[PDB]
Parts: sequence; C-alpha cells; structure tokens
Amino acid sequence: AMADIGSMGDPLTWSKALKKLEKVTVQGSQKLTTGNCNWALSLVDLFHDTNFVKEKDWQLRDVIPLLEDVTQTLSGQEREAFERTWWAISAVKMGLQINNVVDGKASFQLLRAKYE
Repeated sequence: AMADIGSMGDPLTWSKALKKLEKVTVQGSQKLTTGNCNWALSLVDLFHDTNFVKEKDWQLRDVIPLLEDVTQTLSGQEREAFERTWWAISAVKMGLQINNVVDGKASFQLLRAKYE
C-alpha cells in the first residue's frame, strides 16, 4: 500500500529503554528486571523465528504487531506477565516515563492501533 517516508525511529534504543525500564515498578511489589525484558523479547523473537533479541535496537512498529499472537498463546499469568511487560517496554521505549507497568496499558493501545 503506502510508506511512512520519515518517522526515523522511537524515543530511545532498546538499551536506554531497558535501563529506565527496570525502574518502573511492577506487579506484586517488585520492580522490573533487565532480564525480565530480554525474556519477553526472546519469548517472541523465538515464537516468530525472528531475531530482535539479537538486533542492537529496533522499532516497535516492527514488533508490536507480533505481540498479539504471543500474548494470545501464553495462558497462565505468563500472559499478563508478558503483556504487562510490553505495555511497559512499549510505553517506556516510547518516551512514556511511567511509574508502573499496568499504568501505561493506554500507551500500548495507542501504539498498537498506530503500528498495527
């Protein structure tokens, strides 16, 4: 169909987002772990035979449309576990400094519709 000519990226590299990422509190009452992330990334990077987990950086639009199929496969909390991580990582990655995962489900919605 079309092409978004210039969008040049997202707020910051997965790394940066990572750092700030963990700060954002989490579920029960334990913040997020760097690895917690690489986990949900890998969780998909593998499910779709892709390789972001490998890629130095990457834009969500590239991945956000993949999530759906994953969040849709993992049943147990494993699910919320996953999504909630994203809501965040996506939100977070998208310069949306949040003070918690859940808080930023919004941001997701907007990031999905947009890049989905």
